[PDB]
Amino acid sequence: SLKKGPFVDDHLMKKVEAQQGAEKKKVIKTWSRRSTIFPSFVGFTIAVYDGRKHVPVYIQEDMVGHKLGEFAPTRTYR
Amino acid sequence: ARIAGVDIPRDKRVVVSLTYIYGIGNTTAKKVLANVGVSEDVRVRDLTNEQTDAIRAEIDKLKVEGDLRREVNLNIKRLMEIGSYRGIRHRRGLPTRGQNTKNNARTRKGPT
Amino acid sequence: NRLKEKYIKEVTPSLVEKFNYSSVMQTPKVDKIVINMGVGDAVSNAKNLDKAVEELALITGQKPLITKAKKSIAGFRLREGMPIGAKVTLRGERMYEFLDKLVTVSLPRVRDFHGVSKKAFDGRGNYTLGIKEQLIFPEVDYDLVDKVRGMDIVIVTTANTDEESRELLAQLGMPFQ
Amino acid sequence: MKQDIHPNYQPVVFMDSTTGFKFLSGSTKGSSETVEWEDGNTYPLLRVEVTSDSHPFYTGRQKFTQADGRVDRFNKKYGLKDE
RNA sequence: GACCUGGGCUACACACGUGCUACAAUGGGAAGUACAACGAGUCGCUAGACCGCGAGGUCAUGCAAAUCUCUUAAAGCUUCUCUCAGUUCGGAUUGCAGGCUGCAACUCGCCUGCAUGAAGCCGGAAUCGCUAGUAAUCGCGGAUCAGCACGCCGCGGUGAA
Repeated sequence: SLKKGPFVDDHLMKKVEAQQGAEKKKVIKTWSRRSTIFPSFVGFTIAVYDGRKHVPVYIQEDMVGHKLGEFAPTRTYR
Repeated sequence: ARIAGVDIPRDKRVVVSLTYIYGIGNTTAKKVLANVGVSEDVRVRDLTNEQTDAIRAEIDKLKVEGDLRREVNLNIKRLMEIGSYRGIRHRRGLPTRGQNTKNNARTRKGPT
Repeated sequence: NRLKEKYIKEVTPSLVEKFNYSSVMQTPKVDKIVINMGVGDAVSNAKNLDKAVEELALITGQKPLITKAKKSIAGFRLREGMPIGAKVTLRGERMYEFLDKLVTVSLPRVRDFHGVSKKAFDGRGNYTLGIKEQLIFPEVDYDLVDKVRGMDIVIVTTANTDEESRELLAQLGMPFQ
Repeated sequence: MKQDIHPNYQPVVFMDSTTGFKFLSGSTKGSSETVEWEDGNTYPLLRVEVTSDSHPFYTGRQKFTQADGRVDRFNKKYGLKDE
């Protein structure tokens, strides 16, 4: 619903491109609640904040569509 | 068996009966018939052997089959096996927006 | 029939090649076909064979037999003498007519098709072809057939291993996967 | 073959929207339409819609539908937008 | 006591109160055809025309007002089709592709198109409202408010026992 291009915050892009040369550092802490996923992210490992703790999760291929917030659910039911 | 994949009834009206097949709504039937150039005919359908082939051809230009389910199935499969909150609540049924579930089971499971 | 023609004109030399039999007699043939329609409900309702045997008479060309009970089981509620199943054996040209039907009209009327399972070897080559429904064959109509029974085709050959039988049936239809 | 205990059967011609595979038999009959030499003087009432070629399996699997392009979704829909 | 980001207040085996849409032939659909009233409007109401089936977009037009716009109201009236079926009724739910505002719509917006098509054929004991332009039924507007109403506050149309 943003047909003028997708969106990811700059204080994550610059911090994800900065590894494009060498290997990737296992940690990218973030807020992780406003960013969709771009093709330049495959193979990384981004930890995801849920308002309480950051959740470390890698990046696969098909896991490229949605936003970052769909992996650290802030519900915790059971 | 019967005329398109399967599932065509007898002694009905045409355009309605063409919706019956899995994947054909209402616009599909009207546009298909448009590309042949036909009408109701009439309330007990009395099609000709040529019109049947015409519609059998124009239908085979649509992803709608007795196989549309396989695509949907694999899509929700890709969903439920990566993250996935949508897939997780798709092991328990919640939508693209959520509705504050303290009645939203009376359509999915018959909670009572 | 056309199969017997195609058989004796193509299958025999090809198979004689692929294994080099000392004599053409050594050929792996097709012998018979039996069909198995197990009602499994006469003990409950004996008013089901009354139509099973009919649908059979329509599929094959002859009225089936009627298999007995042969024993007694309580969980099933089986008493001896009760009928459960009805069968037919196919020989002669009708074998080939019906197998032509199978390979050419019958099988490709089944939704979501990949072919026949590649594994019915038995280590001696008598492949079966289970079927779920019975609405497949055009000898069957919509508003006349009111159940979803099935059969168990038991084709037999004269082959000893399973690869011979496989690549034989390949020559005679059998759209595998 | 015994008597009076076996139903009807005739070498009915099979057919389709193509291929005129008119050789087999059956047990459903009716309005006579093909009394011909090259086949049995019989009926094409069997107008099955499967040539054993409709399902592209005996004619081999085709590209009837694709159902292939999930990767370009991200890589073309906003991938045309990429480059 | 205080500053900021992220999440809550939207959590779901369950019990209850209030409401809306329904279980169709006085109806479903398609096509023509007329009639109100109360109020809102400068960074806002959009005229007109063009484009896409749609939500809409583009350029442009008046209006700080009995002038211009929201806005030809909807049930109504006239023909045709559908035949008593879970039905062409019902459209919950869900896949995909879009639109708008928004720095940003997974958590947690409104709306559109296609596709799929759930329970549901007048509801126990019990219990509520209502004496007339009322009950019943159908539309209009605005308060808060980028945006989001089946709620609330007013208006009018048809019109009983």
